[PDB]
Amino acid sequence: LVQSGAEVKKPGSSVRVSCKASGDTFKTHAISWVRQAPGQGLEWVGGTVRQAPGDGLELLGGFVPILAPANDAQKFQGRVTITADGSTGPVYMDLSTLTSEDTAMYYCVTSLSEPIPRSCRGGRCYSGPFDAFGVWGQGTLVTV
Amino acid sequence: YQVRNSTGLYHVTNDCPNSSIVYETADAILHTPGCVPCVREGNASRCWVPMTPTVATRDGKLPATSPRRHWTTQDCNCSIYPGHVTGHRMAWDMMMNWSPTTALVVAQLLRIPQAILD
Amino acid sequence: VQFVQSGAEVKKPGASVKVSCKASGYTFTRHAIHWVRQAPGQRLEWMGWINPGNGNAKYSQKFQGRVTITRDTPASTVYMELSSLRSEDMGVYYCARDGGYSHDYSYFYGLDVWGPGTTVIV
Amino acid sequence: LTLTQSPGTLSLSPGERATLSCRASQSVSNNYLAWYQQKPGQAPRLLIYGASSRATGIPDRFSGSGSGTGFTLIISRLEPEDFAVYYCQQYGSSSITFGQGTRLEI
Amino acid sequence: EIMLTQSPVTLSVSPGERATLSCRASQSIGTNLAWYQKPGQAPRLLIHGASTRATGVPVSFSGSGSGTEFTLTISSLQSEDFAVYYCQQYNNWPLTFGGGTKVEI
Amino acid sequence: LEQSGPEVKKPGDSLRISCKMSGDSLVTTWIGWVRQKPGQGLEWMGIINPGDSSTNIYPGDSATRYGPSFQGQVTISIDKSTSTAYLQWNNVKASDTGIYYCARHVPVPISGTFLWREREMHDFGYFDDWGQGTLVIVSS
Amino acid sequence: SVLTQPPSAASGTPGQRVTISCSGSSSNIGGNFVDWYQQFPGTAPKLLIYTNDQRPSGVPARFSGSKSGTSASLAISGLRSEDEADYYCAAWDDIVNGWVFGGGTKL
Amino acid sequence: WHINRTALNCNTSLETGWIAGLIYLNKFNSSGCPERMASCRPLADFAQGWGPISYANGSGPDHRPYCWHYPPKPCGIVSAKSVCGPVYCFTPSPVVVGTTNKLGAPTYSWGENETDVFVLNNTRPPLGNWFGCTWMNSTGFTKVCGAPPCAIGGVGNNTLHCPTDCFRKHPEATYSRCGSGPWITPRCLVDYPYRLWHYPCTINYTRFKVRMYIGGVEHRLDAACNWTRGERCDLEDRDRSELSPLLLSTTQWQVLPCSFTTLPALSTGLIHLHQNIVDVQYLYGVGSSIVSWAIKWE
Ligand SMILES: *[C@@H]1O[C@H](CO)[C@@H](O[C@@H]2O[C@H](CO)[C@@H](O[C@@H]3O[C@H](CO[C@H]4O[C@H](CO)[C@@H](O)[C@H](O)[C@@H]4O)[C@@H](O)[C@H](O[C@H]4O[C@H](CO)[C@@H](O)[C@H](O)[C@@H]4O)[C@@H]3O)[C@H](O)[C@H]2NC(C)=O)[C@H](O)[C@H]1NC(C)=O
Ligand SMILES: *[C@@H]1O[C@H](CO)[C@@H](O[C@@H]2O[C@H](CO)[C@@H](O[C@@H]3O[C@H](CO[C@H]4O[C@H](CO)[C@@H](O)[C@H](O)[C@@H]4O)[C@@H](O)[C@H](O[C@H]4O[C@H](CO)[C@@H](O)[C@H](O)[C@@H]4O)[C@@H]3O)[C@H](O)[C@H]2NC(C)=O)[C@H](O)[C@H]1NC(C)=O
Ligand SMILES: *[C@@H]1O[C@H](CO)[C@@H](O[C@@H]2O[C@H](CO)[C@@H](O[C@@H]3O[C@H](CO[C@H]4O[C@H](CO[C@H]5O[C@H](CO)[C@@H](O)[C@H](O)[C@@H]5O)[C@@H](O)[C@H](O)[C@@H]4O)[C@@H](O)[C@H](O)[C@@H]3O)[C@H](O)[C@H]2NC(C)=O)[C@H](O)[C@H]1NC(C)=O
Ligand SMILES: *[C@@H]1O[C@H](CO)[C@@H](O[C@@H]2O[C@H](CO)[C@@H](O[C@@H]3O[C@H](CO)[C@@H](O)[C@H](O)[C@@H]3O)[C@H](O)[C@H]2NC(C)=O)[C@H](O)[C@H]1NC(C)=O
Ligand SMILES: *[C@@H]1O[C@H](CO)[C@@H](O[C@@H]2O[C@H](CO)[C@@H](O[C@@H]3O[C@H](CO)[C@@H](O)[C@H](O)[C@@H]3O)[C@H](O)[C@H]2NC(C)=O)[C@H](O)[C@H]1NC(C)=O
Ligand SMILES: *[C@@H]1O[C@H](CO)[C@@H](O[C@@H]2O[C@H](CO)[C@@H](O[C@@H]3O[C@H](CO)[C@@H](O)[C@H](O)[C@@H]3O)[C@H](O)[C@H]2NC(C)=O)[C@H](O)[C@H]1NC(C)=O
Ligand SMILES: *[C@@H]1O[C@H](CO)[C@@H](O[C@@H]2O[C@H](CO)[C@@H](O[C@@H]3O[C@H](CO)[C@@H](O)[C@H](O)[C@@H]3O)[C@H](O)[C@H]2NC(C)=O)[C@H](O)[C@H]1NC(C)=O
Ligand SMILES: *[C@@H]1O[C@H](CO)[C@@H](O[C@@H]2O[C@H](CO)[C@@H](O)[C@H](O)[C@H]2NC(C)=O)[C@H](O)[C@H]1NC(C)=O
Ligand SMILES: *[C@@H]1O[C@H](CO)[C@@H](O[C@@H]2O[C@H](CO)[C@@H](O)[C@H](O)[C@H]2NC(C)=O)[C@H](O)[C@H]1NC(C)=O
Ligand SMILES: *[C@@H]1O[C@H](CO)[C@@H](O)[C@H](O)[C@H]1NC(C)=O
Ligand SMILES: *[C@@H]1O[C@H](CO)[C@@H](O)[C@H](O)[C@H]1NC(C)=O
Ligand SMILES: *[C@@H]1O[C@H](CO)[C@@H](O)[C@H](O)[C@H]1NC(C)=O
Ligand SMILES: *[C@@H]1O[C@H](CO)[C@@H](O)[C@H](O)[C@H]1NC(C)=O
Ligand SMILES: *[C@@H]1O[C@H](CO)[C@@H](O)[C@H](O)[C@H]1NC(C)=O
Ligand SMILES: *[C@@H]1O[C@H](CO)[C@@H](O)[C@H](O)[C@H]1NC(C)=O
Repeated sequence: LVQSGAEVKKPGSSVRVSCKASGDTFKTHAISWVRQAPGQGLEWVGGTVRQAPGDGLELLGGFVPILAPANDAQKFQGRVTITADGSTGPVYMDLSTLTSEDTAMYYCVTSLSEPIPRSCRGGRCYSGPFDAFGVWGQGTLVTV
Repeated sequence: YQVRNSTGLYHVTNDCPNSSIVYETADAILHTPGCVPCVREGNASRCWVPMTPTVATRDGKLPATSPRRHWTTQDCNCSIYPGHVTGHRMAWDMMMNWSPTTALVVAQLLRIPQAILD
Repeated sequence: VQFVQSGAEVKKPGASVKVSCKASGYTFTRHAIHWVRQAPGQRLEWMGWINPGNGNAKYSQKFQGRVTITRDTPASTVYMELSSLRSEDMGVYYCARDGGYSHDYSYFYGLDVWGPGTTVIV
Repeated sequence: LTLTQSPGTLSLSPGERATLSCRASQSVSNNYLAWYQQKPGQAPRLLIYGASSRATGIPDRFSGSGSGTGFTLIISRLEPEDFAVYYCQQYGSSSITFGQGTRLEI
Repeated sequence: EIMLTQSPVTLSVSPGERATLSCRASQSIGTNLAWYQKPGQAPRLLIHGASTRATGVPVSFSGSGSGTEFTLTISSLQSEDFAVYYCQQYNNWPLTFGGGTKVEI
Repeated sequence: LEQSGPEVKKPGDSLRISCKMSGDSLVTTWIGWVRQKPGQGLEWMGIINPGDSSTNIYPGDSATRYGPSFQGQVTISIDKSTSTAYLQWNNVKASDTGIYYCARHVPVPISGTFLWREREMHDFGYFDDWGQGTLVIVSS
Repeated sequence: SVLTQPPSAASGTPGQRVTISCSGSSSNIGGNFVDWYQQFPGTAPKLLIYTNDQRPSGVPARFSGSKSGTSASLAISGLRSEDEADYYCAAWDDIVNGWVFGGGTKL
Repeated sequence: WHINRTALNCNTSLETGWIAGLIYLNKFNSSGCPERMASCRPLADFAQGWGPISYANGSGPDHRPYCWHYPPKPCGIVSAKSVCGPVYCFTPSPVVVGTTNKLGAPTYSWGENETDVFVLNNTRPPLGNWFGCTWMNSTGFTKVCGAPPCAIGGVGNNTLHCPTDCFRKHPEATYSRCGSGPWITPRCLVDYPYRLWHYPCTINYTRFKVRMYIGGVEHRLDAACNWTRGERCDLEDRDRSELSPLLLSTTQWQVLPCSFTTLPALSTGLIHLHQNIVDVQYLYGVGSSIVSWAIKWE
């Protein structure tokens, strides 16, 4: 996985950190972001699901996203939006209204298996926990 | 398509049921098309051979011209399992062995000796 | 059991040709007569065949619109006509005997008796 | 299938009939058992294929038989040239397996 | 959320010896944890689920757990594989990690 | 067929033994390998299918079926342009020694109850024409 | 389809055996049967194999053999110079409802 | 058609991962079938029927309906609130049906709202609609809806209610009269994209291409059948398939394994089966002759 370069901000600023998948074949895997604190703690930031073209009930026409990420509402409490550019494009982590306490190295990781839903309602599915993180990127230091 | 009652388990057969039998006492069984008469001669279950789509005899020799006198049975499993039909063989029979005509009928009529002894 | 062809022909492109095989030494009521072409240096090519007596005949799709065959039963002869020559038709044309299907239906009899071959020049 | 070949490693005088047994763990499907002769220093030669069909070039001395789980190779009039290692094996539906083999001694 | 208490916080080099690291959850996590190694560099996966060695992971790494406390065992520490090792859980989420356990090796 | 000569290896590296399937073209010539460790009986290693998808033993897919101890440990293949069969190790072990025989395999047609699509398939056969056997030594 | 056989025989000296292979698909060479014929320049071809239970009268044992699946072959045991004929592979083709011949193999 | 016509109410109260087979294909569970199939009898183990065929309401068990003999419940309206997957209805071919109001035709709600139902009114197809339907409910259980099974009868107590073509127990019990749901023969069911989700034990159901003709309409079907190489296949083991078969090469029809169609061979009027090739029927008999009517001279 390849990420964006280093960034330096003042508090109240936003930072966009990209992650481009290293392969050409997409397999309905998920890419998550982990924050490396200077204090050596690791925080899950969040993550999303990148569905392969044939999943999501295309058989019925339309498309059902496997979407719910169980967002972190303990330390991030919103602020960070994680989306894919497209099925083949990069993943972006848009980190808004940041402070100096958010200085950390930011990096993406791909899980070892397809996320499996736990529930579906209406037009959306709710992902169960992502499986163990496997392929790690290197990361970019973002200071504020 | 005929069905044999057997052991209580019904199964597909080509063996003629008595309801399909019409007959001549001169060794010939006439029947509803779509089956072959089985004759257990005494015990041996021996299947008769078609001469025409509706007629069979003991040996296929084309014999010369009321209680039923044949001992038929739904036994034999007649022609259920023939050998493989080769694509070439099918074509060969359809082109060479197979044959309807009218000129032939006339040639035969014009050669009848009229020794109609029957 | 010999098949006898008569002559050879030379014709200009667009012209028709006709070959026939008289046959003797057998009854010619119990086998088929086949026609096979061979361009010089080329493969034996199947053209079609006829059922003696019945007159029933089949053709390769290649010659379906080009040839026809018949039989003069009392003359013991099979005839073949080619409606026109197109250069590619130059070669030797043979008739042959398609024997019975082994009689006991084992391995079949192929073409055991062939006529000499007639030459067709475009 | 643990074919067990156990005549016991027989010792015969030339001219005697060898009796080589082969015991299958399960039934041999149909007749897919076979026998080989390995002269020391040489690749084995096929003697019998199927329970009993003799291979080309093999003396009539070699006679295979058997069914079910009970198979044997009989060598009548055993000659000095036949005091080789014999093996039974099988070529059935799941895998190819071989016995241990035994030697004919004098 | 699920809290993971990591212990010992720091372990000595103890070169060539065996060592274990463990984490204790506030919740009854099934065998879905993972362990990571971070040797002054970006981290790598060691253990998939409570105990499966990840591809590329040497025989020295093994473990067991379930319930609330899981243990990572590293044997034969002849190679001084310095890292902060981490316990991560995948049961209820948002996903969490313990604070990491530093080993001097 | 004729096999290549003797070979000696140290653990690791790789080893290849070739067979020249001379005397006939590969119209339908199957080949496989049998191992004999010194003092031991015969071990079936595996066979290879020179033909197309119609004959892959019974499962109907793999052109290379192997005995239970050779399930990916050793490779068997045929070079159809050179009429050559090969047995190859990509890591030679000290235990992989003794005589390796290359032999023509004789498949037996499928029988019993089966489906149309597998009618041309074969079961495992026996070994008819054997090569001379090559010697492999692996040591430090 | 079209039966495929090599353009030339391996040839060699008398006393040698050669094999003339032939192959095709399940629509023609497979199933049915495959006739083999011998043809010398200047004459009509004659049968060798898959006729008369694969041994036609007048033909020596020199010319023999058959193969399974979609393969076929003619083995010629002893290359007597009198046998330097073109050989043909022929079969019934169930797509076109007619006979197919291969290219011809020159010995 | 629009995807919002498909109900999607999926609740994992148990057996986490069951839901995987809805979104992903080839994520079936496939486990515990040896136990579930323990109670699924062969047709041959049922009492022989006789007499005229009647009908009965198939008020069957609430266990998973994974066996061909399971009598389907009579149809009626099913609430969308209880439906996770798409609903498939079977005519000889699978049909995807969507949600509806009791009166309004579309309900583009994804099945999340109340009064959103599946109509599911059926009467055997020669007249219209379908033989029966299958769908996955909100907690992962497969449920069925279908036409009344045939009351075959018999002398004993182990009689059969036949939802399929039970030829060997009663000669008139054809699929066109007794069919209910996707089972054509006791060992073959109509395939569809979710077959291995709804009937997850139908692993190794070799697929066949067959054609069935009902009333005036041909249906090209994907048939999934239970067949193991070496399995006994005598005449007593062969079921009626009611097919109008596709051609293999020039001489053989494709039929389901150990089954036959009633169509006669062209030249003989007879049925000709092969002993070793299990799924074929010949269309050409070998014996032939000269018509005798042609020579009945006076
Ligand atoms: C036309 O086609 C029909 C099939 O549709 C053939 O009929 C079958 O013929 C066989 C052979 O005679 C019958 O099989 C025999 O059944 C006997 C009774 O069965 C009871 O006991 C067995 C015990 O295992 C139970 O499974 C079964 O349900 C019954 O309760 C058995 O006692 C026989 O066993 C003996 O012979 C066999 C070998 O055949 C040995 O292996 C056994 O060890 C033992 O010695 C045997 O199994 C079969 O039932 C018939 N089926 C039907 C439907 O009738 C016709 O023969 C065929 N006709 C022609 C002309 O081809
Ligand atoms: C294929 O072969 C099977 C045999 O293996 C045939 O099956 C038999 O068919 C007959 C005719 O229908 C059945 O006979 C009827 O049974 C009914 C059930 O009653 C049972 O219980 C009573 C006690 O309460 C017993 O007395 C009786 O014997 C049975 O065990 C009866 O109600 C019927 O009664 C009617 O007929 C009788 C005359 O027999 C009159 O006196 C009555 O008033 C009334 O009108 C009748 O007895 C027989 O039970 C079936 N046997 C089996 C084993 O199933 C198939 O018909 C045959 N089929 C083909 C080619 O399709
Ligand atoms: C569709 O088709 C597939 C096959 O392609 C079916 O999958 C197989 O299903 C069977 C039945 O459930 C499985 O068999 C079971 O395996 C259990 C564990 O496997 C291990 O033990 C087996 C048996 O060991 C003994 O016997 C051998 C042989 O003699 C000895 O060597 C041993 O020492 C033991 O004594 C081994 O064969 C196997 O390799 C494992 O070691 C076992 O506990 C059960 O008792 C039973 O044997 C089989 O394993 C499945 N195959 C695969 C590849 O997974 C599938 O079910 C079919 N689908 C449907 C719906 O039917
Ligand atoms: C089909 O119809 C034929 C008509 O010929 C039936 O044959 C006749 O069957 C009866 C009753 O079995 C025979 O009487 C018996 O004959 C046997 C010897 O064959 C004898 O052992 C008995 O004691 C008794 O006398 C009758 O002879 C027989 N007719 C002929 C010409 O043999 C046949 O049974 C019918 N099959 C069925 C029931 O479908
Ligand atoms: C696919 O088809 C096969 C073959 O028909 C099915 O196997 C059969 O499964 C049943 C159910 O368990 C077995 O019946 C039981 O046998 C025991 C005795 O061993 C008896 O005590 C029970 O009461 C019951 O009758 C049957 O023997 C078995 N057949 C064979 C040959 O093994 C299989 O279940 C089918 N698979 C699916 C998913 O439908
Ligand atoms: C999806 O299908 C399953 C399988 O049939 C449904 O499970 C069934 O749910 C009913 C209602 O809760 C259970 O009935 C109750 O049983 C207890 C037994 O102690 C009784 O005391 C209650 O009065 C009531 O009758 C039934 O047992 C249960 N069956 C099985 C096999 O689990 C499930 O409800 C369906 N999902 C939806 C949304 O409909
Ligand atoms: C086929 O046609 C109709 C329309 O789809 C369906 O019949 C309806 O069934 C529902 C129950 O699912 C009935 O609702 C209730 O009926 C009872 C009758 O006592 C009434 O007391 C309740 O207040 C409520 O209305 C509905 O009335 C009924 N409609 C009619 C006109 O029959 C049914 O789904 C299908 N028929 C079947 C079950 O095969
Ligand atoms: C075709 O199936 C039959 C069983 O229906 C096989 O079983 C018997 O095999 C023995 C072998 O010694 C023969 O003597 C019997 O005559 C066969 N039974 C019948 C009814 O013919 C038979 O082997 C199978 N053949 C093939 C080629 O698969
Ligand atoms: C398929 O479903 C079965 C349940 O029917 C799963 O088996 C369960 O596995 C979990 C694993 O944590 C156990 O806790 C349960 O007790 C098991 N239930 C029973 C009674 O079997 C099985 O794991 C599932 N397999 C797949 C492919 O996900
Ligand atoms: C059948 O009849 C024959 C001729 O009388 C007799 O020899 C035999 O014992 C009977 N039994 C058989 C073999 O069916
Ligand atoms: C069942 O559905 C209701 C209504 O949407 C929801 O509140 C409840 O959490 C669901 N149960 C499960 C196990 O998902
Ligand atoms: C079967 O169920 C339907 C439900 O609409 C009912 O009308 C019919 O009377 C029932 N039939 C029997 C025989 O119970
Ligand atoms: C399906 O429902 C969704 C709910 O968010 C809605 O946005 C969408 O417009 C609907 N699709 C249709 C019927 O066009
Ligand atoms: C549910 O459907 C009814 C029609 O029966 C409609 O009046 C109501 O507004 C709908 N509710 C929702 C939440 O869509
Ligand atoms: C049917 O009758 C038998 C006794 O003949 C009995 O054992 C069985 O339990 C009865 N029915 C069922 C299937 O319960």
